[PDB]
Amino acid sequence: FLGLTLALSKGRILEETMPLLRAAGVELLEDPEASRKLIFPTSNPNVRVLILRASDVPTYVEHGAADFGVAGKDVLLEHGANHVYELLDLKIAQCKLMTAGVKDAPLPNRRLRIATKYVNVARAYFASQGQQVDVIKLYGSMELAPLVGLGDLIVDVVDTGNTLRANGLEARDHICDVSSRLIVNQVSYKRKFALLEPILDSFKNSIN
Amino acid sequence: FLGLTLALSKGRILEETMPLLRAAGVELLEDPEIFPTSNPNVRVLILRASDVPTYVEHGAADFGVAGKDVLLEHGANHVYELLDLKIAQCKLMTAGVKDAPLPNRRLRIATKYVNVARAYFASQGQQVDVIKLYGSMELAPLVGLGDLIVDVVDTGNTLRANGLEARDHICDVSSRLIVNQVSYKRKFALLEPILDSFKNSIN
Amino acid sequence: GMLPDGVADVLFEDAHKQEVLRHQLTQQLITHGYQLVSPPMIEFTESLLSGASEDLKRQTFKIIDQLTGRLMGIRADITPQILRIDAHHGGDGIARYCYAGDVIHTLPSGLFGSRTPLQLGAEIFGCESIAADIELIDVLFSMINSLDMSAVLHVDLGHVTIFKRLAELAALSASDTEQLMQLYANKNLPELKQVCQVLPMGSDFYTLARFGHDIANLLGRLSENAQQDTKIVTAIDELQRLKAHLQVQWQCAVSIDVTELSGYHYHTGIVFNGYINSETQPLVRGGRFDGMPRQATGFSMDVSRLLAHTQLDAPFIVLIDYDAFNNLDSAQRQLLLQQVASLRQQGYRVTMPLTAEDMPVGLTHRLSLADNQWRLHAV
Amino acid sequence: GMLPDGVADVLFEDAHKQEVLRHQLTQQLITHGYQLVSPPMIEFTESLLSGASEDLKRQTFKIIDQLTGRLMGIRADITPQILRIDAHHGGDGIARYCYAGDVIHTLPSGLFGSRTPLQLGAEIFGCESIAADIELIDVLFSMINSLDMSAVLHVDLGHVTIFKRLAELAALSASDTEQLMQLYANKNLPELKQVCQVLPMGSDFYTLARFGHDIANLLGRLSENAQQDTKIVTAIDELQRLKAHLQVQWQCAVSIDVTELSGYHYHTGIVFNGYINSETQPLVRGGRFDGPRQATGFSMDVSRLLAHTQLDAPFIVLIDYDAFNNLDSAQRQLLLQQVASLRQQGYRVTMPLTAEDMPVGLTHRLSLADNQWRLHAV
Amino acid sequence: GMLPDGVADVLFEDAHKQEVLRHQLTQQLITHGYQLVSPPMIEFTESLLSGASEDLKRQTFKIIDQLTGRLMGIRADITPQILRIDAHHGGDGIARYCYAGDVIHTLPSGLFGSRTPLQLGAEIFGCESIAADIELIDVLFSMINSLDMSAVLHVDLGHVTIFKRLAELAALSASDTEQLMQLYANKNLPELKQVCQVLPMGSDFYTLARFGHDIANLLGRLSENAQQDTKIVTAIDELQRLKAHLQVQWQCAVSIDVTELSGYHYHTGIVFNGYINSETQPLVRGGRFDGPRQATGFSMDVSRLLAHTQLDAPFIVLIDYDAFNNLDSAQRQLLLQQVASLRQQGYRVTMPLTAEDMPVGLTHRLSLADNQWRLHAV
Amino acid sequence: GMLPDGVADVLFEDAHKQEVLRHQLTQQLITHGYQLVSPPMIEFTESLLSGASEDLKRQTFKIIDQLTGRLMGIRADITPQILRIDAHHGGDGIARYCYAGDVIHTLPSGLFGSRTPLQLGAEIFGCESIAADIELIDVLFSMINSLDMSAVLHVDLGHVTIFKRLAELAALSASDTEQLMQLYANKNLPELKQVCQVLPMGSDFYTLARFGHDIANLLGRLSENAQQDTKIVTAIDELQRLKAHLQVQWQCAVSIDVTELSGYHYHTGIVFNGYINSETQPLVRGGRFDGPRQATGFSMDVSRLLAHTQLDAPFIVLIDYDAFNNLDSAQRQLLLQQVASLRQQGYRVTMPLTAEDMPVGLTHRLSLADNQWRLHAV
Ligand SMILES: O=P(O)(O)OC[C@H]1O[C@H](OP(=O)(O)OP(=O)(O)O)[C@H](O)[C@@H]1O
Ligand SMILES: O=P(O)(O)OC[C@H]1O[C@H](OP(=O)(O)OP(=O)(O)O)[C@H](O)[C@@H]1O
Ligand SMILES: N[C@@H](Cc1c[nH]c[nH+]1)C(=O)O
Ligand SMILES: N[C@@H](Cc1c[nH]c[nH+]1)C(=O)O
Ligand SMILES: N[C@@H](Cc1c[nH]c[nH+]1)C(=O)O
Ligand SMILES: N[C@@H](Cc1c[nH]c[nH+]1)C(=O)O
Repeated sequence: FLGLTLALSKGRILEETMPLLRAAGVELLEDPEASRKLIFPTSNPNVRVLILRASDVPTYVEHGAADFGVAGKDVLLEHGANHVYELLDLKIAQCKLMTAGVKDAPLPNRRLRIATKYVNVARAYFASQGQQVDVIKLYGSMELAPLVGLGDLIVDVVDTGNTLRANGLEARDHICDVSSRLIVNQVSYKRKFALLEPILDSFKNSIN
Repeated sequence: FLGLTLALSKGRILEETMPLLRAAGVELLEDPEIFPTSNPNVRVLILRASDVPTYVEHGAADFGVAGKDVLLEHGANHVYELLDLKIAQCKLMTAGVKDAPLPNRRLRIATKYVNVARAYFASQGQQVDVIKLYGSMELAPLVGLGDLIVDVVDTGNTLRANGLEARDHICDVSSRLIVNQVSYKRKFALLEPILDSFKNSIN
Repeated sequence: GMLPDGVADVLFEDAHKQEVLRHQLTQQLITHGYQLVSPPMIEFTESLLSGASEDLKRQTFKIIDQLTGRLMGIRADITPQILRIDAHHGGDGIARYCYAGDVIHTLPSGLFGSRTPLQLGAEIFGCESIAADIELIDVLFSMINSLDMSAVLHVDLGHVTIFKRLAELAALSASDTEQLMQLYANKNLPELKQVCQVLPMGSDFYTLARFGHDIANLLGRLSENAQQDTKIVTAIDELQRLKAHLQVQWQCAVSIDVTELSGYHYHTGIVFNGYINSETQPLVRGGRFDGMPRQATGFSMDVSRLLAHTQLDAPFIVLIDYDAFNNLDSAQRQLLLQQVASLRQQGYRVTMPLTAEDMPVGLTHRLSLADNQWRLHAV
Repeated sequence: GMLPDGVADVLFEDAHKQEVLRHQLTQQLITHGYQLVSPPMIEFTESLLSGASEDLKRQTFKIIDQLTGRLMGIRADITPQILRIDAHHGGDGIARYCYAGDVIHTLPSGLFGSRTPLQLGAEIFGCESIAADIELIDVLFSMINSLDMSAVLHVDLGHVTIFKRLAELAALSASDTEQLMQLYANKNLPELKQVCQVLPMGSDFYTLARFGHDIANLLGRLSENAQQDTKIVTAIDELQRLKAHLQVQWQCAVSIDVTELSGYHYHTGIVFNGYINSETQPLVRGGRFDGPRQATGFSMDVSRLLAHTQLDAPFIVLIDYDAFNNLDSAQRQLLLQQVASLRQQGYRVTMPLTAEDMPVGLTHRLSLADNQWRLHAV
Repeated sequence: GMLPDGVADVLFEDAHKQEVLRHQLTQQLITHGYQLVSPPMIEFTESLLSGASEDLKRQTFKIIDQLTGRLMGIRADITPQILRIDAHHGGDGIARYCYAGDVIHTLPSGLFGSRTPLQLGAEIFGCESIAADIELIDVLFSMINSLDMSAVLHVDLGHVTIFKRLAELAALSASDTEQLMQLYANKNLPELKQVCQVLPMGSDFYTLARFGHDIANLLGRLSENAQQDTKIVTAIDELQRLKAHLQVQWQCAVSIDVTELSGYHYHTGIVFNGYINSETQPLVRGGRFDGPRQATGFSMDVSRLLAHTQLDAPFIVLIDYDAFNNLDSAQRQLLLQQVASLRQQGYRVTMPLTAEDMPVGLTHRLSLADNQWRLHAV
Repeated sequence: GMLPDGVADVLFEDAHKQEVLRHQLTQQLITHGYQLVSPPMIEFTESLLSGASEDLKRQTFKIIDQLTGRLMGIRADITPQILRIDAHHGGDGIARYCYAGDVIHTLPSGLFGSRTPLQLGAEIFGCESIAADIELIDVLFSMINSLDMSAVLHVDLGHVTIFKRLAELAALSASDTEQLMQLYANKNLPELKQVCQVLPMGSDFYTLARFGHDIANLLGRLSENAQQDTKIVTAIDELQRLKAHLQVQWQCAVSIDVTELSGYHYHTGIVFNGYINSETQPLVRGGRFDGPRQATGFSMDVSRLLAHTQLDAPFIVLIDYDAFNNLDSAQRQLLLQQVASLRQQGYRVTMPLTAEDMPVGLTHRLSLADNQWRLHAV
C-alpha cells in the first residue's frame, strides 16, 4: 500500500472527525461500530483508516505504520510526541486534564498518592507545583481510586464534571486544556506531502 | 469498612468466578454490566483486569482474581498467589502473519505483555525490540508495526480470522487468587473460610 | 525540582531527629563494646562485592575510577566492608564492630521504598556460640527500648540451615528447590501439598510450611532421617533458645518462619527480621554469615524508618529583639552574649538577628529587654 | 583489600572522634539558628548540577536511574542542594541552613587529597549586608575555638568581583580570561607581565597578581577607569572590613589574594579559605553565591580535623567471664543494672562470650570480690 | 550470551555483503579523487571533541589513558578526525577525504537504532562555492545508484544559517532558542503560535515551521528586517540551487525543512538527510561545517544498506573426503592447483578434515569420476 | 593535536594499502571455507570476558551501558566473540570462522607497540586432529604468499601440553611451576640446572630448555615415565608434523621452543608465533584453545603488514578545468563515460571545482588536444 494510512481512535474522536474527512474527500465505505474489521477502505483510494484504542494512535504514527492520526493532547502529552508532528489543533472532543479528590475531603498532610492513567502528566504537574508525589498507574476507571483510598487525588479528563460528582468526587486543580490534534509521521510529512497537503488544507478550512 | 474488599476483572473472569463465590457465601446483589454482597463482611470492586494486582498490592483491595498473564506482566512480588483457580484457561503465545517468513533483523514484537515478551525471548536466547500496545494487537503485524505479537489465545479463532497463526507456546494461563501480604496476616480469620470454599470448589 | 523515586530530603525537625537517633544509637553500640568504623561510600568492586549474591551486585551502582580505569561501586550494604576491615584488623579472636552510613540501592525494595537508607548496624566476628546471636538481640532491644517508641517491634525468626539440610538429604534438583521456595514465598498450601506428595521426604517440606511456626513441636513432626540430622536439630534448638530469650528477657512477641529465605543470600544460619507495627518492609535485618573460615553474625536497620515512630521534645527557637540589642552599650552587649552562650549550651536555638525582619522558622520565644533585664517570652 | 587513591577507612577511635566532631559542630550551628537539612546523596543531574561550572560537573560521578533511564549524580557538593531546598522552603526573608554529609569527587582536589570528604557547612540566604559574612566567620571561629586544637587556622581572603569587573570593563575574550586564570593560579609573574603588555587595561591585571596582597594600597595602584568602578571599590572595602574584623575580634593572621578564583565558579563575591598549619589543601572554603537571592556560606571536611583534635582516653571495661557465670539469676540482674549505669556514664563495657573475649585497648576489669563488683585498672 | 540494546553481530552472508559494500563504496570515493584516511577509534578528548556540541560529547564513551591519566574517547563521529587531519596535511587549497570505520554511540539515535554503525563518508575542505556541495551529492548518488537497490532515497534539505540569523537579529535569549528548537523538532504548530506571539520577530519563527517547505515563496513571507539580511537570502538561494540540481540531474524527490537542527550542531550552513524507504533514522547525514577553513561532507551507516542490497548466491564447494585421501602426492598437488584456480574465480572450497565435515549452505561437490575432478550441484 | 602513545592515523597510501590488504585477505579466508563474522566493538563483560585471563581483562577498557547501568568493554580480542558465536550457531560438527575488526588495548604489548591493531584471523571449531592445525597453516601461508612481501616470516612452534604433563607427572608444587616458568622465560640455564637437581624428574625440565629446539631427538632424551606418557608423545609428534609440513609445503624456516608460554593464557596445546624479519612483537599468534569444544586459530595485526607490502604507484588524474567548462552537454556526457571507464580500471580522476583545484601526488592531466581526451604525464 503506497498512499496515506489514517489512525483514528474509536468513539467520540471517530464521530467528530467524519465531517472533516468528508470535506477532504474521504468517506468510510461502512459504519465501523457494526464491523469485525480494523483496516477500512475510503472513497479516496489513496487514503485508508485504522480504528485503534486512543492510546495506540501516537505509537502507530511515530513508527510509520500510520502516516498521520487524530489523538487527544492528553494521550500525546502522556506518551511524548517527540517523534511526530502536531500540525493542527482540530478543536474537537474538548475537555481538560485536572486533579480530582473526594467531595469536601481535604488534602492529607502525608506524601500525596496520585492514581492515574496520565502518570507522566501527573509527575510533570506536581513537579511544577513544587510537590513530591507517589504515582500509581491505572489502566481502567480512576473514579474508584480515591473512594477505597488507593490514591488521595486522581488525574483524569473532565468535561462537565458530571462523572466526578456522580461518584462523590470533585475537580480541584486545572492542569491544561485538551483537544484532539492531527499528528503526522516525520518521514510521511517529507515523502508524501503531495498526498497530505490537499487533506491538511481541507482540515485547516473546516476549522477556521 | 473493616471486612474484605475483593478485586474482580470484568468479562470472562467475572462470569467464571460467580459460582466459586456463591459456594463461599458471596453473591453480588446486582449485575455490574463498589458492590455490596450477601456476606456483609465482603464487598467487591469491578476493575480492568490489569488494575487488579495494583489495587491488591497497595491494600485498596485485600484479595483479587487476575490471570497469570496479568500477574506475570505486572510482577507479583508484593502479593501472595494462594490459589490456581483453574478458570478462564488460555495460553500466552507468539503469533505472526500466516506463512510469512522471519526477517533477517532483530524481531520487532508488538504486545500488551512487554515484560512477558522480553522474558520469553530471553529464555530462547533471542534479542527482540518490543513496542507497547494497550489495545487490539491483531492489526499490528498486518500493517508491519511488529513482525510477531505476544497475546492470549484460547481456540485460535481471533488469530485465524485476522490472517495470523500461533507460532510458539510461551506458558499456560489461568485466573489466580492473589492476597495483600498485610491482609493475609491481619484478616486471616475472615479469609480462611472463603479460601477453603475456593479450595473445595476445585475438588 | 523533582527527585528520583525512592529519594527524599530529610528536612528541619526530621533532619534534627535523624541526627539525634544516628548519634544516640551509635554511642549505645560503642558503650556495648562495638568498635565504630566509618568505611567509605565507594570501593573497587573486587573488595565491595567480594563473595556477594547477584541481588547485592544488581543493587550496587557502578562507576569508573578515572585514576586506574578500574570499576568501583557505591555501597548498597556496609556488612561486606566490615568483613574487609575485620580480615585486616580483627585477628583470630572475637571482634565487635558498629557503623552508621548512607548506602544507595539501584532499585527500591518495597512499594515506594527508599533507595537511600541510613544503614546502622553491629557485627560480632569470631564466636560460634548462639551466645553472640543473643548479645546482638540484647544490644538491639537496649537500643529500641531507649527510643521510647509507641509502635512495637514484631521479631520473625528463621533458619536457612533447616531447608538446606532437607534439600541435601532429600537430594532435590536445582529447579525443584526453586519451585518449593516460590510456593513457600506465596504460602500456596494447596499446590505445595500436591508437589510434596511426589517428592522424597515431601511430607517434611509440607511440615515446614504448615507447622514451622510451632518450633516447640517441629522436631517431633519431621521424618526419622531429618530428626537424626545434627545440623537440623541444632538449627531448631537455636530458634527455641532465641525465642525463649526474646519473650523472657525482652517481652517480645516472636513468630517463627523456617521457610523465610528472603534476606541477603550471604546468610548461612539463624536470621532475624524486626517489623515495626504492620509495615511490610522490616526495620531490622540480621543473621549469621560465616563465610568470607571466620564466624560472623550481625544486624542492620534503616535509621530513617525510625523517624515516623520517634518524637523529640518541641525545640526552643529564640529570637533576640533587634532594636533592643542595638540600643545596648558594649558592656551590656557582652552581658547578653554570655546569657545567649548559656542558653545555647542548654540546647536553646538562639538567632542574633541581622535585620528587624530576620525571623527564625517556627519561633517559640523572644529574648526581650523589660525593666533593664533579658527574659524569654512565649509568642 | 586495597582501596582507590583518595579513599580511606576512618577506623576505631578516629571514627569515634569524627562522630563526636560531626555532632558537636552540627549542634553548635543548630544553636546559632541554622536549620539542619539532610539532602540525599543522589539527585537527577537537572537539579544537582543546575547552573554548575565545568569543575563541579567533572567532580560529579554520573549513574543511571533504571526507573526512568535518566542521568543522576553522586553529589560532590551540598551547597547546590541547600539552594534547591531554600528556593522551595526559604521564602523572601533571611534563612539559615547547616548540613553534614558524605560527598564523592571523581578526582582528588590537591596533593594526596580525599575523594570522600565529610562535608559540614552553613549557608545564610536573603541578606546583602557584609554583616551575614561577619556572622559566618564568628560562627566558624566559635566552632574552631571549641575544638581546643593546638594547630592554628590561617585565613586567605579573595574577591572574584574585582577580576570579573576588570574582565567586563576591558571586554576580555573567552580564551584571554582562561590564559589569565591559568597564570594567576601558578602566580607566573614573568609570563603574566608579557601577556599583560598586549591586553587592554593589562597593567591592572598584572597589578592584581603583583600587589593584590597589599589591600590597603591596591585601589591607589589601579587605572582611573577601574578606580571609578563602584563594584571594584566596594569589593576592596569588603576585604578591608573582614581583614580588620578577623584581626581585632579573633586575633587571626589574614593574607589577601584577589587572584584566588580556584574555589567553585558559582562564587559571585568575597571568598574565604582556611588553612590548618602549613597544609596545602584548605580545611574551610566559603564565599558569596546567587540563586534573584543573596547567599553566603562555608564548608569543611570534618575528616581533616581528626589529626588536630584529641578526646579524653576512653574507659574500656571487661566483666570477668568466670565470676559472671557463677551468678544466680537475681545476682545477674543486679550486675546488668550496674553495667547499664556504667554505660549511661559513657563506660565501654563488654559482657564476655568466652574466657578469652578481650576488648581492644582494655583499661579496666569489673571483678567480683566479697559479693561486690568494682572497677580495677589492669 | 545476550548483547546490549543497539548492538548486533553481522554474521555470515550479511558480514560478506557488508565487507563487499564497505570495499566497493570506498574504492568509488577513491576513484572520485577522495583521499582514504583511517584515523584511530580512540583519541584524547582535547582533539576528538575539539569544538563539539553537548550532543556529540554525550554520544562519546569516555575511557582513561593509564599512561598519562588523561581522558580519551571512543569516537562517535569521524568528521572531527578528518578536520584534525586536514588542519595538518590539507594546506590552504581544496582537499578531499573519504573514510570507513566503526564508531560507538552511548545511546541509540532513533527507535531501535544501532549504537555501532559502520560510518562511511566523504569531506571537501577549502571551497566556499555551492559547487562542492553539488559534487558530494553527485558522488553520493553515483554510489547509491551503483548498489542497484529496490528501495529509494528521499532527500531532506535544511539550512541552519536561516534560524541562526533570525536568532541574532531578534536577539533571542539562550533559553528561548532551546524552547523553539524543542517545538521545531516535534513541529508543534499550535504551541509554537502561542510562544511566537510574545517573541521579537516571532511571526518569522512561526513562518519557518509552517511555510519552510515552500522554499520558492519563503523569502516573500519573512519580515523586512529578515528579507534585508544577505546571509538569510543566500541560505534560501542555496536550498533552491540544490533542490533544482537534485530534481534535474538525479530525478530526486526533495522536501525542504529550514527548522531541521537535529544533525550534529557543528553544522554551519546547508544540511542534507537521506531517508531509505519509510525508515525513521536517515541513512545519509551531511552538511557544511567550519571547525578558518570551509568544509562540507556526508556520512552513512553501511550496515543500514544490508537489508536493501543483494549479492549473487555464492558457490560453496566441498571436496569428497574419501576420493582425496585415495590420491598419490602428484595427484594431490594437481587437485590443489585446480582448487586454487576455483578460489581465484571466487568459489568457496572446503578441503575436508573428516567424512562429516560439511560447509554451511553447500551448493556443489568436487568429485573424482574417471581420473577427473568436476563440480556437481547437490 | 597530539595522539595517545600507541595510537596512530593510517593516512593516504597507507590507508589505501590497509583497505586492500583487509579485503584481499578476508576474501582469501572466505574462499578457504571460513565464514566471515563481524561481531560488535562492545559487549557486556559477562560475555566479552567469559573465561578470560587477568591479562585479557586488564587489556579491556570498561564503560557503563546507560540503558541498563551494567558494565561493557571495548574488545581487546575477537576470539572470545567467535567462541560466543560458535556456541549459538556452530553446532557439534566442524565450523570455520574468519574476522577482521579493530580491537583496543589499555596498554601497548611491546616497546612502542600499537594499542589499536586491526585484528584479522581464522578459527576452526570441532576437530581434534592436528589436520585442523595444518589447514590453518595452509590458509595463513596462502595469505602471506599472496602479499608478495620482501620480508620473510620466521615461525616459532611451541606446545604447552609437554611442560603441563611433566608438571603433573613430577607432581610439582604451585610455586615450583612459577620458578621454572620464570627461569625458562629468561633462558637462565645455570640457575635452572641448580633448581632441577632437587626437583623430581628435574632432568626432564632441564632437557626442555637445553634440547627442546631439537624436536627430532627430544622424545629419546626424556625419562621413561615421560617418554611413555601418551599426551607428551602426541605433543612432540604434532610439532614434528607441523615442522615438516611448514618446511616441505611452504619453504618456512621453523624453530621449536617447548618452553614458550607467551601469548593469551587460554592456549591448551600447540602454539605458533610468526615473526616478520627481526621484529620483537610477532605478526601472527595462533594455537589450540577450548570452547567441551575443540578450537584452534590465529590472529594478525593487518597494520603490521603495511611497512612490508607495496602497491603499484596509483594513477592520480586531474581533468583540465578550462577545457571541461568549454564543452557542450553532449561533449560533457562523452567525457564522463571515458572518466567512468578510467575509474573502473582503478584510475583516481578528480573533476575540478576551480582552476587551482590540485589533487595530492598528481601523476596525469586529462587534456583536450585535436577534439580528443588523452592522459599526459606531468
Ligand atoms: O466530564 P464528563 O462530562 O463527566 O465526561 C468525562 C468522561 O468522558 C470519558 O468517558 P468514556 O468512557 O466515554 O471515554 P473513553 O471510553 O473514550 O475512554 C472520560 O473517561 C471521562 O471520564
Ligand atoms: O477464542 P480465541 O479466538 O482464542 O480468542 C479468545 C480471546 O479472549 C481474549 O479476550 P477477551 O475478549 O476474552 O477478554 P478482554 O476483552 O477482556 O481482553 C483474547 O484477546 C482472545 O482474543
Ligand atoms: N547488612 C544486612 C544485615 C546484616 C548484617 N549482618 C548480617 N546481616 C542487611 O542489610 O540486611
Ligand atoms: N561548598 C563550598 C563552600 C561554600 C559553601 N557556601 C559557599 N561556599 C566548597 O566546598 O568549596
Ligand atoms: N558525520 C556527520 C555527517 C557529516 C559529514 N560531514 C558533515 N556532516 C554525521 O554522521 O551525522
Ligand atoms: N586471538 C589470539 C590468537 C588466536 C586466535 N585463536 C587462537 N589464538 C591473539 O590475538 O593473540
